[PDB]
Amino acid sequence: MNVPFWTEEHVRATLPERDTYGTALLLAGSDDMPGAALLAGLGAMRSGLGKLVIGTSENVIPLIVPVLPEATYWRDGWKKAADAQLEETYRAIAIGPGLPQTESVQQAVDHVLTADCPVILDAGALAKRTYPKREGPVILTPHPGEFFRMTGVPVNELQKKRAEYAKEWAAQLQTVIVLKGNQTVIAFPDGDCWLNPTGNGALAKGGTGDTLTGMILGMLCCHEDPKHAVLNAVYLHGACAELWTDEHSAHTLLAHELSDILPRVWKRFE
Amino acid sequence: MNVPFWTEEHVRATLPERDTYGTALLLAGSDDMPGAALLAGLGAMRSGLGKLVIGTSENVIPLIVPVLPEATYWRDGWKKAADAQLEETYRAIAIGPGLPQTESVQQAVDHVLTADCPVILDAGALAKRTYPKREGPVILTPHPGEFFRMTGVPVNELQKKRAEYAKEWAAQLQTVIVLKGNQTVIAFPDGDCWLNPTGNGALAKGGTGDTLTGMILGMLCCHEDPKHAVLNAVYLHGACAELWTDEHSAHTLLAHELSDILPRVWKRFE
Amino acid sequence: MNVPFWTEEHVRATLPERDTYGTALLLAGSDDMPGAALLAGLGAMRSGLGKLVIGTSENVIPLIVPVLPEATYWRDGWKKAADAQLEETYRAIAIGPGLPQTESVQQAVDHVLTADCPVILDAGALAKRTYPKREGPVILTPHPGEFFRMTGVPVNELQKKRAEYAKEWAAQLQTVIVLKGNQTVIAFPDGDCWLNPTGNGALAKGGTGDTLTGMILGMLCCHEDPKHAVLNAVYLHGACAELWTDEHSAHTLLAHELSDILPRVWKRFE
Amino acid sequence: MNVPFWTEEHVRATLPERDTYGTALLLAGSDDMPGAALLAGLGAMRSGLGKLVIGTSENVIPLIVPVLPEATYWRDGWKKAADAQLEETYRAIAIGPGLPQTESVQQAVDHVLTADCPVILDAGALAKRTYPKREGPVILTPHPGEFFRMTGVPVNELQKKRAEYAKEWAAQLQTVIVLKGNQTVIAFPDGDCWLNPTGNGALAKGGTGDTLTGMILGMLCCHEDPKHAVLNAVYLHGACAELWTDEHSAHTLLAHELSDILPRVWKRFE
Repeated sequence: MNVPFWTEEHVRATLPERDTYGTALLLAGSDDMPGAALLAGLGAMRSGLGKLVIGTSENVIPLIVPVLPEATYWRDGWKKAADAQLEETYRAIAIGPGLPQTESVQQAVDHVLTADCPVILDAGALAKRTYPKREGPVILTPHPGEFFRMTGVPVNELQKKRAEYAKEWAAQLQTVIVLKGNQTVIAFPDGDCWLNPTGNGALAKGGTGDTLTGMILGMLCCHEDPKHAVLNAVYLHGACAELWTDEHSAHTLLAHELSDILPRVWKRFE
Repeated sequence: MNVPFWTEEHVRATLPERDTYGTALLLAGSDDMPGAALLAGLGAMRSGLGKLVIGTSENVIPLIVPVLPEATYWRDGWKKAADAQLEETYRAIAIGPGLPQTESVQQAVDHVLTADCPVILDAGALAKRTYPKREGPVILTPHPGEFFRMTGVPVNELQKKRAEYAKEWAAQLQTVIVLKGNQTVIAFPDGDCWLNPTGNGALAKGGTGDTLTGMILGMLCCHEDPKHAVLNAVYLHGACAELWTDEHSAHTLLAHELSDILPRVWKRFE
Repeated sequence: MNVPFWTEEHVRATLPERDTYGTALLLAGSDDMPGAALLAGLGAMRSGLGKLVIGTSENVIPLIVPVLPEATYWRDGWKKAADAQLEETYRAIAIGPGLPQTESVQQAVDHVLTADCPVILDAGALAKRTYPKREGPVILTPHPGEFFRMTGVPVNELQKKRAEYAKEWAAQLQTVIVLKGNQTVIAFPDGDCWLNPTGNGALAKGGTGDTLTGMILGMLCCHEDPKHAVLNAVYLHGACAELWTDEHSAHTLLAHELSDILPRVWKRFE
Repeated sequence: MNVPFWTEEHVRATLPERDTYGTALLLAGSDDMPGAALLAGLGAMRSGLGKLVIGTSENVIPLIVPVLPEATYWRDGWKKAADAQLEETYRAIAIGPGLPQTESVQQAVDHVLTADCPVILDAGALAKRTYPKREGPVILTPHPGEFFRMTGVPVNELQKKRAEYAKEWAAQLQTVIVLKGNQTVIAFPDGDCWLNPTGNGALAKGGTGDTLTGMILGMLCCHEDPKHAVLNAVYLHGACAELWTDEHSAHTLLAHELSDILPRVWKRFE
């Protein structure tokens, strides 16, 4: 379909200066899958927000603090979000990393969507469903298996026509779809669509998607244009893996290290 | 008002040699806001004290130890301080980071103020109130929103005349006021007033104020002149952010890293 | 016996490219010996797997997360494995590091062996026993004392004829035996046998065997040939200690650092 | 008294090669003072032992594991040692860092002294007492205030004649005394006495003594001559502070960093 790449030149032209930067909400991490909250939290705080509130399970909080003492907490927030509309205003919200694929998580999604801000759905928050007309984009970040869960398009078919399917479903759902893989597709509901040119096989390991979700969350808080936030996050996330492989084997990357590398990588694009 | 900058030359002339160094008390961190205690604790121990006692909530202690095993503890100290005068002597005391804005915290402030040492109030310990005549300076570290809470001066007005307001209120309250922002103002109750020339937008993220409070606390323990301690802490805290941005994006700094950078930055001024 | 060395040339010829990478199961760590799970987990995730599930004791989970937030968990998995066959499919399984030498651990071994994948037994999972005919190699990683436990060959005798004993018992048991020591022996049940040429005395400290077990586990997930996975893991584990001693005393290595060094060492062999 | 310095030439001549290395027991860390166990544990494992068992309070264990996953544990060991003789054999034992100054700690000291190995007493294990004739040296590591507690020699008097007092009391008690300060004195019960030439004011902060105790413990496990172990530990501990101050301010060192620096410093003396 000749989908263009979001190139270095586009990144440089669109990344913000740091001369407020928003407050983000991260609804992530469960007793059974705690690490996703730390990964997404580090990605978000590394990515230019002003404040982060992590609504994680109570028993997950103590696992984050020593690594990310800059985050604050909404105790059992992802569970509380199932029961009522948020009362605080956030610049952007992410939900899903480390959450189970349950109806209660979808109830929290429904409540989060009544806020007027960009919302990211990932992992356990991804389901076959439709989305309400609202202010603010909804950004879905499926791996191909999650895309199958969302759409019924089998993975072996999806992978032959990734951009065509991503574009079709972004239009049908009226959501942004970041369809992960080699050459991640970023499809917008208005029909714009891009391929990401960065990254390598070092990213094909658990946790790298949690880091990406956090990076998007933070970038939404420092870019005025949420489209550029999404594109720049996907781009820089892959550029971190590429920097890693200059001196380290691609087999050996741990996701949290992408966050650790981002400071230097981002500097290069300023 | 032509407020002078506290310059490199002033810093070099006033930083102490390490040829006792005091015991500090840090009353910080609550179950709901734990990270502030780790941030302020690292800042304090990095800043030239001899010993640190952290009076944090019992459930916060285990979150600090693996990162800062050099600190010792007064279990639930900030809560116990509400009920009685301190029995141990400290070289300096800080109260507030990660504490709620409650009457019980003000009761602890009242008790801490009966000690004969410099005392720093930050975050939850900042309120609209007056201060008793005592030995030792009281040092307030408000962001503009906290200054509004203290004084009723709205933020949009404050920000047009920052040094004039800081100076006026330092005189009226007879406290030191470190009014944070770009060009942080350091106003003394005797009418001396300075602007800080260091820092950048990397500091505009949660946790950097907790780190600063700790840095002031530690510097009070190694400088004979508490005025120089405050000025040097504010200066070096900003100089750490500047060093960071040489090779890292200003969007990507985490507060704890200021503490990690301070060793090298301080060396340059010796 | 003229056993050949698995040399650099063999390593280079056999290490995989990262152009799925498997899901591994690690059954390790107990309340009394928790650290082995973190060591083996880091080794495994550093070594090219796609996903890691750690079946550790419930109280050990929170000790791993802040260091390795990329792992997921099967709560009390090593204990649950005593009662039933695994229902999920894994590319490879390791059992033993930090587990007690008990009958219940052997019950878990028996159940794990009904899976169709390579299985590694280490530490508490090593016992005097025989092994069922199955699909997938069984890989034993004894120190000489554990070899004595397995075979009744006293250590002072073993150490005079290490490769002869390792070869004899690999044949008799029909298992791979990685007999650790200076010049670790890798003996296969088909009679192939190699010596490892890398390593030094820095490895003669607690925890380095836990790291090795993890490294083998991960390498089994990215090599098509499990024999090459075992050989390359033993080789690279020793090569990490050698890199360490270039600028650091051999007395001072901590096992987890082998995992930290592996990224750079592996790169050199690509 | 013309006490000689233990110089670089002596260190080089006496440090061991790493071509067993012993199992050490560390009885340290209490709920109220947990960090000392992590500091002493890191120092010990960094210092050439083969295995470390940490007998700390149950609630302190989880605080050590993520930082030092190579250690194993004797749960509530320092408390259990009050009730009975040790049943396991250790190459060396340390007791005291982070322990209260109580009779129960002295009961544990009494029991530990029935073992046939070098024993180090520090911090809460230091008291006014005498010592039984035994195999293995007893090594006391007092700061001047602890020396006052041990002997009744006031600090202001002690500090005028440090080596004379240390020598006199080492002879009277028949213990090694490492009397800390600038120019730490190492006095042996046979009348040998040395001054340490390394170190600086960076060491005058909480936790550095816990690190030293651990370093001595580990060095006792890799030196055949326990006198050289003590001397080399004190020397290298100070040499780590000196390396630190080359690029970092002496005000800013954290004790755990001495352990982190030791690998490189030790290499220089090989």
